[PDB]
Amino acid sequence: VRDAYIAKPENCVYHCAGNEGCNKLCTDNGAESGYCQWGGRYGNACWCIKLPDDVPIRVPGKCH
Repeated sequence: VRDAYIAKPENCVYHCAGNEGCNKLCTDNGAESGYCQWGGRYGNACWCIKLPDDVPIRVPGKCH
């Protein structure tokens, strides 16, 4: 498991403006919880806690 920004294809974070949406997005994908991280390195985006190793995460680079 890992704490990181969950990504959708291809290497794209989920923009957010509220913790609830991230919490639901993260837990729907196996994480224990999530919240919206403001002003991070990938903008305001969903951060998941204990996201499974098999769920993609945002890595350095662009979203495409």
